[PDB]
Amino acid sequence: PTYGVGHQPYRVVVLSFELLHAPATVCGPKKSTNLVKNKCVNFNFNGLTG
Amino acid sequence: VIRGNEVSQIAPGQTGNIADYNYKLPDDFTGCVIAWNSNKLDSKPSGNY
Amino acid sequence: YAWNRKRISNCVADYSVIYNFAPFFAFKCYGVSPTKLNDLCFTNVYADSF
Repeated sequence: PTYGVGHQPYRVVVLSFELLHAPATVCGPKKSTNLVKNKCVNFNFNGLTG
Repeated sequence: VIRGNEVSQIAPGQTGNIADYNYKLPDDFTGCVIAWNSNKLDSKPSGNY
Repeated sequence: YAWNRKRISNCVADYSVIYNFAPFFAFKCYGVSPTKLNDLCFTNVYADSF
């Protein structure tokens, strides 16, 4: 503990994400909506907006 | 757990000691790196080994 | 106001042993990269300490 700040221990956590190729398993807190067809709408399919 | 010198080596496309012999990140890496000081937990005045 | 200047020449420079000498975070460089200093090489190195 008497060492300098550049020689002190540091805990490192690396989060690596797998972008969508498979069906999604980790998705955050956004509520869903009933699907509507044959109408010009904004859609959000698994984070893909359009 | 690493030291404060080697936090800059936890990055894509880096060369050093940790990047070459301990922990290598890919060149097309996507994700986040979270590093914080742990001098009060991982260190002792006699020397943590 | 009276900073020293040390000339460094006619020697083999190992820049990886600098990290064991002083407790600093970043090896901040401008014209080069700190991880590529062991392959390329120079004529003279001037060290200014203040």
